[PDB]
Amino acid sequence: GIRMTRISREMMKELLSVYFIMGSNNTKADPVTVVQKALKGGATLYQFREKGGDALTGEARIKFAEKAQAACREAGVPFIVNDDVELALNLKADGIHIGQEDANAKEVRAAIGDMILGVAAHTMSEVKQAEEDGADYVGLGPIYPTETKKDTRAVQGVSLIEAVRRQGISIPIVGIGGITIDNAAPVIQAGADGVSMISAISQAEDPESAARKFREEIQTYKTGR
Ligand SMILES: Cc1ncsc1CCOP(=O)(O)O
Ligand SMILES: C=C1C=NC(C)=NC1=N
Ligand SMILES: [Mg+2]
Repeated sequence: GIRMTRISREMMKELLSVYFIMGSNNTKADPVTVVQKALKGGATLYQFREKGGDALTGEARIKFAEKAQAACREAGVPFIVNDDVELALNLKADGIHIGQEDANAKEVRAAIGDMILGVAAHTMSEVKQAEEDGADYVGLGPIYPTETKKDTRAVQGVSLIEAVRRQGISIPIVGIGGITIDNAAPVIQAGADGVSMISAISQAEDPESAARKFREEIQTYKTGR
C-alpha cells in the first residue's frame, strides 16, 4: 500500500538489487510480456520509462502503464514511474524517478508524501544535493557505454560509486548504464546496492533467464562484499 513513513535504507537497498527499466520502444517483443518474464525471473524493482521516438502517448500510454503496474502487483514487486510526477500520483505508483533536467527533487518530495524517490546523479555535488532534497536512492552512471539513452553524461565506470562511499555517504545506490550479466560484479564490489538495466533484459532472447541470472549473481556479490 501507500507509505505513511519514509522507506528505510535497509529495505531500499534490498529493492535495488535487480532494477529492471523498460518502455515499449526498448524491445521487439510484446512489452507487457517482457515485463512479466523479467519479474518471473527475479527482478526486484521495475521502472516504467516511456519516452523518445515511437513511444506511446495519450491514453494508450496510460493503459500500458496500468498493465505494467498490474504485472508488478501479481509479482509482488514495486512499480516506479520515470519523469512523470502526475502519472505516478494518478496511478498510485510506489515511486518516482527523476533526473537533473527534470522537476526539482525538493519540489517532487513535497508532492509525493512518503513515496519512493530516486534521483539520477553524475557528480559528488549532485549526490549530496539529492540526499539533502529527500531522495531515497540515487542512480549513478553511465557506468559502461550505452546507446539505449543517447543524451547521456560521460562514462564514469565505478569511480563515483567509490568516491561516494569513501566520503562516508551511505545513501542507497544503484548503478546504471551498459550493465550486463558479465560486468555487474564490479558495480556491487565498488559499493553499490544493486544494478539497473534496460537492454540486457529487454532485448535478451530469454528475458526470464537473464533476470534469474542477475538475481543469482547479485545475491552472491552482496554477500561477498
Ligand atoms: C536510462 C539510462 N540512464 C542512464 S544510462 C541509461 C540507459 C540504460 O540502458 P542500458 O541498460 O540498455 O544501457
Ligand atoms: C537515468 C536513470 C538513472 N538511474 C535509474 C535507476 N533510472 C534512470 N532512469
Ligand atoms: Mg528523466
